Amino acid sequence: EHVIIQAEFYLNPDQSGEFMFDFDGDEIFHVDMAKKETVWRLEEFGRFASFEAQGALANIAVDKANLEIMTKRSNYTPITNVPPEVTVLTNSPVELREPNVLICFIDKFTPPVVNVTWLRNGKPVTTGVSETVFLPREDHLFRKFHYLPFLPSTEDVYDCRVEHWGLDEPLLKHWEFD
Amino acid sequence: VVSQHPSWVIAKSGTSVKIECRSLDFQATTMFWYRQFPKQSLMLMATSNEGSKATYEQGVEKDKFLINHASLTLSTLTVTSAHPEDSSFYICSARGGSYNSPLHFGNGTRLTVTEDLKNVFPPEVAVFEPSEAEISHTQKATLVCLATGFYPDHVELSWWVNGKEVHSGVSTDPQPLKEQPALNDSRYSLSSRLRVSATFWQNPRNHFRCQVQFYGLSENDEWTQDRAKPVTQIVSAEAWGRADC
Amino acid sequence: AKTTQPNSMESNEEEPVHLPCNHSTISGTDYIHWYRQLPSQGPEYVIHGLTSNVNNRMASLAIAEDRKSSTLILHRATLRDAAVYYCTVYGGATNKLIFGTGTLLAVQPNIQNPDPAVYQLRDSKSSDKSVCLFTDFDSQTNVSQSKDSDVYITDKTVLDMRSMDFKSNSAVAWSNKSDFACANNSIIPEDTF
Amino acid sequence: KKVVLGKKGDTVELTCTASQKKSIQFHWKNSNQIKILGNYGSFLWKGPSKLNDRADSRRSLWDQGNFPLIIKNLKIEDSDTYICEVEDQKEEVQLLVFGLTANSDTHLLQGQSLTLTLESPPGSSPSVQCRSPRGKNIQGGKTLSVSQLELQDSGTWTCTVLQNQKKVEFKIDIVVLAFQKASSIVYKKEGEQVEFSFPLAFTVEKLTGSGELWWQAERASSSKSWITFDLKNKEVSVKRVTQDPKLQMGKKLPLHLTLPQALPQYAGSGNLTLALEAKTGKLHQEVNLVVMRATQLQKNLTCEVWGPTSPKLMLSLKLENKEAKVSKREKAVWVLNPEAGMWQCLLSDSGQVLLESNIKVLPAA
Amino acid sequence: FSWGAEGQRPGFGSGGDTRPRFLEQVKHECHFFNGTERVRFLDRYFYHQEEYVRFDSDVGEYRAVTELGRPDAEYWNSQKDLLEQKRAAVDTYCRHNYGVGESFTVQRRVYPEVTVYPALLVCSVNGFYPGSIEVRWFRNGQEEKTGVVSTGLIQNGDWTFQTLVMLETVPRSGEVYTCQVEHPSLTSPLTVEWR
Repeated sequence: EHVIIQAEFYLNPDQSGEFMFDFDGDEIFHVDMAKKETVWRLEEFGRFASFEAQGALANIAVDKANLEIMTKRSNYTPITNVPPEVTVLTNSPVELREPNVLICFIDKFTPPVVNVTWLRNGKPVTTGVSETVFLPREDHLFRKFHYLPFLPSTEDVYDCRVEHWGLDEPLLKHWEFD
Repeated sequence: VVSQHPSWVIAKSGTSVKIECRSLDFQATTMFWYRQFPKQSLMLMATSNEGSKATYEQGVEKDKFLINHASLTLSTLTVTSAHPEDSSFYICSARGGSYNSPLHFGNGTRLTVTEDLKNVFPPEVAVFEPSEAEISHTQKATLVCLATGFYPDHVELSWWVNGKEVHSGVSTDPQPLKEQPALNDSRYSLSSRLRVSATFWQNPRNHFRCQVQFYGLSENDEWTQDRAKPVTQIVSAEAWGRADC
Repeated sequence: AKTTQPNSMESNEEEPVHLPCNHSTISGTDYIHWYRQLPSQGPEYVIHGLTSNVNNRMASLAIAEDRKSSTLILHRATLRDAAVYYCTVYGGATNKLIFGTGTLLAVQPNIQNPDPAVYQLRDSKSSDKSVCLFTDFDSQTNVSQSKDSDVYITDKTVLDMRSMDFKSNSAVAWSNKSDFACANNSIIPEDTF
Repeated sequence: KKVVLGKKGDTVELTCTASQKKSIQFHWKNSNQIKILGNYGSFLWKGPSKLNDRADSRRSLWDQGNFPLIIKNLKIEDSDTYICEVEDQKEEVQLLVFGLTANSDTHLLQGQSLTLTLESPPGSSPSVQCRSPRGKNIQGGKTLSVSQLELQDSGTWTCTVLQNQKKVEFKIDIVVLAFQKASSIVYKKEGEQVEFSFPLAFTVEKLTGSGELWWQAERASSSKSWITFDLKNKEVSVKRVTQDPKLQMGKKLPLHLTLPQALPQYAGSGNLTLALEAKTGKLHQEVNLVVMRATQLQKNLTCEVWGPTSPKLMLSLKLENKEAKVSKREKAVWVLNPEAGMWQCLLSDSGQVLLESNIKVLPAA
Repeated sequence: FSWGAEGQRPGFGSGGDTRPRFLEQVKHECHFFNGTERVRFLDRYFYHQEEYVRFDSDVGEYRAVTELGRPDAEYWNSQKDLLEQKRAAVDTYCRHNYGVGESFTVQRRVYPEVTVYPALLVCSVNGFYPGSIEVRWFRNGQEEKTGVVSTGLIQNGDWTFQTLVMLETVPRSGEVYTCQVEHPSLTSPLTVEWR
């Protein structure tokens, strides 16, 4: 009837790693790497908790060293690729000349590396877009969200583009105000 | 367990001082570098998470200290641009993981860095045999050892009775003392006492040997002066048991 | 600033010594660790606990009901306990071990036989005419001095003969000087020679 | 029309495809007119259908005209005739599910029956079949059983249900427990010690059963001789055995029945029985012991044999001297004049040799 | 204040665009059955997908989820201390964190903005937390239970949720439909109509 998960992972050769708390599927916070600071997925949690920073990294570097070992346990058995499953949808119901947000749903994939594009008609334009880090699933596959503030023109056609090594060639899932 | 090498060391007014730290057994995911100034406290300089950007706690000299932490074991804290004001007690620690993983320390490396080798001298060691004054009074015999005229203060004074060392009756002074509680670069002195049964010193058979281990230097130090060549050595004075006058 | 302690504190040998530690308030999940340091050497572990109470060899540990305060207990204090005892916090909210200001404990040796004196030692190497030595005196005494500036003295330090079970405070005063002689030193106990 | 079969608890995916390849409108229907899964735009909707969340589909496969309907962890009742409606198409399909269970999971023992029960859905007419571990193939029916398991038949079986010309896989492990023995025969002298042990199917377990050996003899019928033990987690730990031949266990199996000496009466057979916490306890083997006596008093050399000794064999006495003075099929060796020297007392048959012993003869004074 | 976390340790040995990838995954879980009452902590570990070694708060020690994780199991359970930490998990880790967020996650509540529209009626519920909610269609004070359907619960990753509940029906001239929402953000059963 509730879950608090702190999920973390190290990825080679990319050498990128993540640290986060999934509470009931929605993120709480994820310690950024370069920045090396606490980052909440929502700010309202801003002054309550106040998590440690380099603290994350200690784990991470561990998970690396665990990975180094666990690799030589399998005789260097690589990752079995997985394709994502993409659907694009509107936050609220889409009205005419009313503010809104596109949400790009990338799901059930792994490893956690993706290239997402927000483009209209094929115009690669990004105005204050948003991307959440990788959310862990039940199957320990991955989830993720790109947002897209926008206005409902009967003219435009907005499109979502996700590149992954699972699909032998880039995916384009479209949407148009109907 | 973890070892810190080298344990002692000294270099010029500036130089590369390469201080290693090695975890002989366990994998070390994390490294903590502490430095301690004389009678102060343990200060946290840096944090090295394996194969990462080393996080220096605020209030540090930045690129002055560089951590090479290599795989799981070899960890190199190297300090270039040496300064006299930086001479201190440098202590390293290893961790078997993240939060709440026991923090495993090491020896620690005591280091003095001066502006030249002209201040480096080995100890001049002489003994002092007791007085039958003490004998006649306490029925005990207390020797004394004085090793003076050296630098840096790094030394270890041990005793040998009959050619074999002793941990009882021996009380050394805690901290070698300055001969010049003024001069910036001074020379030091150390006095250790060994007390035995009055008669134990009265039998001439007993072999009493006082020793001082001085870690000065090595060959790689460029030596101009015609005088003695102040490198790591063992200087000693002595005497046998004394008869009764 | 993690936790506060009294700078320095004194005890007596064989005597139970209780070491106070106040930390502010500490978070829900953090252990309290007590590390100590031999005079010059790395620090070393002592004992720790979440809450309630804990004890093992080398010491015991007293944690207050509200986890606001903690007390390190030393049942029977030996000479080797003389050291600095740090009180720190390590756990879920603190990844780093942050070393406190410290409590220095000096434990005072009980001398069996308060029969003090000053003996001038004969030289072996025949090098310095120096040595006058001061030993076997009550522990209520502290040494002295300087101030001659050509004359050297050391802090009173304890020796222990295990064979005979005997502890005595012995300081030492030496110099190279014309005038320098025994008693002329800065302060002492009555009995001499 | 078409039909697909799947094992209860498995996951079956029945395809539906529209000629035109594009993401388009569609929904699925259970036999009587009920919407199950459906799409509205890029959204997915699960319907009033009793399947609730148990049903899903692959959204990535929606681009081109593939629109599958899957099911996780089936049940018998899931069996039905499914519709699929896309771009005005009735494409049909039917799901028949089955299941196979043993009567008991615990490892069975030698000679005990095993009843395999098939679970059919309403409106089915299937049959069965089984490929044993040894290749042996027994044909079943609505329900099939193989009685009296052979240790040879112990292993992974394979069961085949057949419907509408489409196979369905069932594998069940068995590995029957048992004794390697079931005949144990030991021939010894009058002073010689006799002991035996017994083999098994060898797994760990714990707290497993009990056991005991019930004696028979020649001399003094109405054979009783409890000789009982209790085995638990490899601990043998005697159960109060008999005092007649005053013997010991050697607890911690392998189980070695110890005897001080083999006497004349201790000759006989009897059988050993094992039981275990996993019930149906008929596991047992047996034992066979026969004894010979060479004692020669005065002129009489009399030498005789006890025990079962199937009475087709030959008891003789030779000495390497004149051949078999007296040789016949029987338990008694008689020779009057004891020719000096150590003879050879023959026991065995056209078989190799069994239980040979000898003694000497000194002429007179 | 002060949100806390957990930690891991090494295995046996050491270590050292089409490139073949490798992935390590560590999930410190937790499970809360109605609050601070019986609590099940989980410390998992993975390789790619596959889970290898595990720690169940209810098993009190590290088990193995495959012969692939066999060694690490024996290795960690050989370390006295660590096991005494993970054993205390539920109390040091779970209860704690939960205690911090008992406010802004557990008890966090937000109104379900609700709409409606033909495309067959549609009922669009939006921006509500948690996602435990009931939406039932009504034709004239009667409840229409059949021919309905749901997009089910949807997730936006911003802590808002959303759902589309369709109702397939044929109306006539002067009846009235209704779409009713009860979410434990509401004292009253928020409703909406169509004619």
